[PDB]
Amino acid sequence: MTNEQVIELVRVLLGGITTEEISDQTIIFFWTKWKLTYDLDNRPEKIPAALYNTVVDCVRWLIVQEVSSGNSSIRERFEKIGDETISVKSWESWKDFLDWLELNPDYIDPSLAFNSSLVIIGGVRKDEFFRVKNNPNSYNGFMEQGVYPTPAIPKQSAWP
Amino acid sequence: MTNEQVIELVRVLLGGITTEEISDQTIIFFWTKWKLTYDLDNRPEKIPAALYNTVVDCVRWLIVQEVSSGNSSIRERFEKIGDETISVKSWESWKDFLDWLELNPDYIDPSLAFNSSLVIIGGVRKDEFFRVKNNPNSYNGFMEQGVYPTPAIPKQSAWP
Amino acid sequence: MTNEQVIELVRVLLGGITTEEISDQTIIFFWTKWKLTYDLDNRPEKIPAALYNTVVDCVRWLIVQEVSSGNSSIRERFEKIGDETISVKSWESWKDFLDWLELNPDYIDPSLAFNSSLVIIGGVRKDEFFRVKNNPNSYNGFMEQGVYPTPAIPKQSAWP
Amino acid sequence: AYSLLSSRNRLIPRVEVQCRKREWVKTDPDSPFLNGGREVLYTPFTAVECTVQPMRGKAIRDQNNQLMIGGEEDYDSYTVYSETLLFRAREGTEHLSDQMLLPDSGGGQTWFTVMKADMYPSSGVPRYRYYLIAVPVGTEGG
Amino acid sequence: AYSLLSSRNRLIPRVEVQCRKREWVKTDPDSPFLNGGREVLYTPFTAVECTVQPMRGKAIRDQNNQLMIGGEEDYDSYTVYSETLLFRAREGTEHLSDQMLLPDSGGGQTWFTVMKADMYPSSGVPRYRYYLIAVPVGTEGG
Amino acid sequence: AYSLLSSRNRLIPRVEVQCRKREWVKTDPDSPFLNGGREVLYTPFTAVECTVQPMRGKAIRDQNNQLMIGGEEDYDSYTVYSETLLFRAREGTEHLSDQMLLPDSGGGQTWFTVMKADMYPSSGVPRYRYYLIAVPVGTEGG
Repeated sequence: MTNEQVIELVRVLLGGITTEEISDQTIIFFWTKWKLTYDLDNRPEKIPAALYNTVVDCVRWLIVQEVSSGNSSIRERFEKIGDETISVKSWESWKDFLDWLELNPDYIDPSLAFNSSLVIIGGVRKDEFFRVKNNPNSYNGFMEQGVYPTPAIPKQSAWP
Repeated sequence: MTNEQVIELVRVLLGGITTEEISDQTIIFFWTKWKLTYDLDNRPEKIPAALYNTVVDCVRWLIVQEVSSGNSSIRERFEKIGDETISVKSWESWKDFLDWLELNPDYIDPSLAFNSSLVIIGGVRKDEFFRVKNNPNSYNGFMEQGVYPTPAIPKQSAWP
Repeated sequence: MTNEQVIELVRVLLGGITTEEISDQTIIFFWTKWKLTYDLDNRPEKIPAALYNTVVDCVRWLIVQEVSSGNSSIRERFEKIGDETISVKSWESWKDFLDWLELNPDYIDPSLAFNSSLVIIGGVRKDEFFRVKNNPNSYNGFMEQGVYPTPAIPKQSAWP
Repeated sequence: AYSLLSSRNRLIPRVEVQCRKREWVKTDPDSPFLNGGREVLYTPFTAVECTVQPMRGKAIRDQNNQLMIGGEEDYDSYTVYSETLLFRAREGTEHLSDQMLLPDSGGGQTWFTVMKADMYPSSGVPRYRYYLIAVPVGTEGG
Repeated sequence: AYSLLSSRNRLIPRVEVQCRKREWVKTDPDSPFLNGGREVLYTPFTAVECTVQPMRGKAIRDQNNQLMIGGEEDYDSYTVYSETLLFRAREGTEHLSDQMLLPDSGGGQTWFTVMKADMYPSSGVPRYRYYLIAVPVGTEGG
Repeated sequence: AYSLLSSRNRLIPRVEVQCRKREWVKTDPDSPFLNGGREVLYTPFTAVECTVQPMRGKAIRDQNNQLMIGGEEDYDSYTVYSETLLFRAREGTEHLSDQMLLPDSGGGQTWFTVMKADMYPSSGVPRYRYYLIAVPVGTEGG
């Protein structure tokens, strides 16, 4: 993806967010950070992964933007300069959205292979059995040397 | 990293915090603290580590800035010098952000190797098994001398 | 550390606290107290320890400063001398900060060796085993004399 | 000291208005009078932010068009809250009262002359209240 | 800026009313007077939505039928809130005050002449308040 | 007895003001009159802490600049809350009313003369209210 498409895509995904709420320079800053770490030009397979992380970081910057200003710590207002009176009572709204977004990554890109390896059962596949068995660093139960080593007990996991 | 980029990077990460809220002097003070403890010039492998501690320390100084002033202990205000009336009601917001930031270090630098060694199981690796076994200071169960020492029981952990 | 650096360091750590909130004389009073007890001039290894305790004592003096005055026991105010009305409703804020500070001593000095000996397991080190075994004052299970003493039971913990 | 009122509001909209200072001068060379042929000198300026409101009642002297023996004359007034300092006339001097341009009931724009200014010297915050009366139609006031 | 007041209400019913603009013209060919034989020209129109309310007190000048040496004369008035702009008379011109037709205490319908118009130039929302007086019975006002 | 009001406030800012006492004396050696050539003697002092506020209405006599047949005269007034005792004039004596210096609508500073003083003898706390009127421009009052 080029530098101009990312701002176009992020703004649409964030419900048409405006420039003052989030500048185009900040989006490039997070976009560039994941470009150098994932060398997207070298391997184009990380386009969905780099795109998903970029949006999440932008939401994080939005939350901290409410902080460091007076918006986060106020929950009341009252103006009265005569006959005009106004009283109203997004920091908390951005919170659960970030939690919700991390649970539905398909909203960004459906090809993220999300939710595929929840349950793992060991010893029910030949591919997984031999990979563990043939690992030279593996130490299993058949290596119990006891008091002092004896040649009756194997020193390697793999079968001869 | 040089003395000027740290301020530029910190402000962007903190959502464009202003100069009056945190001076550039205080940022250097915490930046210099970790430079001498991690000799960044001698070993550049600690650039992410020094950067992470610098940002966290700045947030800590921000929290104590609300304390030691009237901002922390007040939760109401009311002004009236005639017809003008105003009533409104960051110490609490900066608290949870520090807790959140301590749980998401990837927001600062993805290369921090966060969350990699949660679960440890002993005796399932040859590298770790021999490290403990060959340790001259190790004392294991096969050394139970009893009432008085006997030459039938080893005095060293490593096998001959 | 000299007498002038400590005030400079404490004020920065406390978020730029002012002179009226805490005088420079009180800081010296607590600084001097830990100097004579830890003879910093004799052993410069206690610079972090004396510095950490000095800041904690200052926070304690800040809490008791809210007490012994009207600030602690009031939670309302109302002034009305005509058209000017003001109504607002740090003793409790300094409380949890002292609790928080005692849990994060690295904020003062990272070289305090904090959080290093939480879990202790006995009998798994030769250094710890022989120190207890060779202690002349130690009394273990192999000394059970029973009804009256007999020469079949050792009177010293260390092996011959 | 006051803190909240020492800063600009953030709920009620405020606007800026234009104003102009006023002096006077004698022109006749031989007339023995201080009046002479009076002239007024102007120097424009603006108010930082202001709020305009109309009179609250319906008293006969506060109505807009008034019936006189000549014809249906015109009248307007306002109450203004502002953070700029405006001055009335001072005696034994050549300074006149400040004026500021505001919309009227006839759809046009006309000059209003400051008549009453309220200040709170002991409070400190720079917030003022003014009362204004529209200049007679066809003239520049006095 | 104001948002809620910048939109039409949805709880209190509002109605539209009819109005008419007014000018005047000289007809006499030889009379040297600006008056001449005065005539008034009308151009009708309507107000988008309005609310009509009566005077609140019972003062002697606000009563409907009044006893004069000739006979029991007639009088009526109202206070109107509207989102249409109506203008009063302006001097040195040929424009007169707008009028609008409303029901009266006698069961009929008569024209009311705008006398006082209130505006808030610094707020922005187009909401106005007017004060109206019924035209004398048997004439078209002035 | 009152406790809270018997102590200085800690929310609303208060300021100190300057004042001056006033007597009078006869100067003419041969004139048979008590007036003679009257003179006033002053002795300055200050008020511990005070609050100044302006008149609340817009009545014609409370406006700042007033139109008279001579020229646009000047007028100002205030209401003051203070913890210092100030005295009015007393008859059959040579004492006059105290005065105190405050800012005016023209940007300068002028003397105000005490006209009404309010006290609560049965309460005990020393809190007073005063009403002041600016001295005529170009003179020192009476």
